[PDB]
Amino acid sequence: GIVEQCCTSICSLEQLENYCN
Amino acid sequence: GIVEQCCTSICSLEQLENYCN
Amino acid sequence: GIVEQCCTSICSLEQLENYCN
Amino acid sequence: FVNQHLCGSHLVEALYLVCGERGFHYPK
Amino acid sequence: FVNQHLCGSHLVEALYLVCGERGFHYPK
Amino acid sequence: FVNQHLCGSHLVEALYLVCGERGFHYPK
Ligand SMILES: *C(=O)COCCOCCNC(=O)COCCOCCNC(=O)CC[C@H](NC(=O)CCCCCCCCCCCCCCCCC(=O)O)C(=O)O
Ligand SMILES: *C(=O)COCCOCCNC(=O)COCCOCCNC(=O)CC[C@H](NC(=O)CCCCCCCCCCCCCCCCC(=O)O)C(=O)O
Ligand SMILES: *C(=O)COCCOCCNC(=O)COCCOCCNC(=O)CC[C@H](NC(=O)CCCCCCCCCCCCCCCCC(=O)O)C(=O)O
Repeated sequence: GIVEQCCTSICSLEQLENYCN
Repeated sequence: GIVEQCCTSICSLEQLENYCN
Repeated sequence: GIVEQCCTSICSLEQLENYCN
Repeated sequence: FVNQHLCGSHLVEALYLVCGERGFHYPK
Repeated sequence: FVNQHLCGSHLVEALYLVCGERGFHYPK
Repeated sequence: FVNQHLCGSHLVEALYLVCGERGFHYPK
């Protein structure tokens, strides 16, 4: 999940952008 | 639900006000 | 839960601080 | 007054602004 | 110091302010 | 660009900032 990618690992802007409306 | 009223449809201020404390 | 302590009762700063990362 | 759908975080922003110092509960 | 009940979004605002740059987890 | 883990509220702050006026959905 996004929680996993970004808290356990380091995520990129693009990975965050996938959650924008 | 409020998610439904306001994302699927257009909700009014009064509909939003029902969720204020 | 923190919701309980702090909405039903009055909680202290220290109680809130326990939820900080 | 509202002319937009309020999806995801937009609904939370709307409630924050509408409810002011009262605060709000969401999504229930 | 706290003299109010902190219900709904008010608890989240409190945690945001108390925890500062540390951030927080909620409601668990 | 991202050099930090984004845990708890920090991830929500990041999405708020990244997504701008689009808004976002979270955690799903
Ligand atoms: C399900 O629960 C079954 O139904 C029967 C039992 O439950 C009934 C309802 N649930 C309850 O827990 C009881 O509620 C009773 C009524 O209480 C009053 C209303 N409160 C709630 O319902 C509490 C529910 C709670 N939380 C929420 O709903 C609130 C969540 C809001 C999150 C979003 C808020 C974001 C705030 C943003 C602030 C950021 C500040 C940034 C400032 C920067 C400014 C600058 O720098 O310039 C729950 O856990 O569900
Ligand atoms: C249940 O999970 C079963 O228990 C066992 C397994 O789970 C254990 C806990 N859950 C986990 O996922 C693991 O957690 C381990 C500990 O990690 C560190 C803490 N983080 C979490 O717990 C993550 C949980 C996560 N999310 C949250 O708790 C955070 C949610 C916060 C939402 C509210 C934040 C609002 C921020 C507002 C910012 C807006 C900025 C506005 C600026 C405008 C300013 C201006 O214009 O001037 C979860 O998914 O539960
Ligand atoms: C699970 O659902 C099963 O999967 C199949 C069915 O579900 C599919 C997804 N769920 C849906 O409901 C349908 O979604 C379809 C796609 O819709 C578009 C995206 N939206 C959502 O997914 C809606 C999900 C919804 N909510 C969220 O995800 C959003 C929650 C965000 C909370 C945090 C936002 C904080 C905002 C902070 C603003 C504070 C302003 C402070 C200003 C002060 C400034 C100053 O003073 O200077 C959900 O309920 O899950």
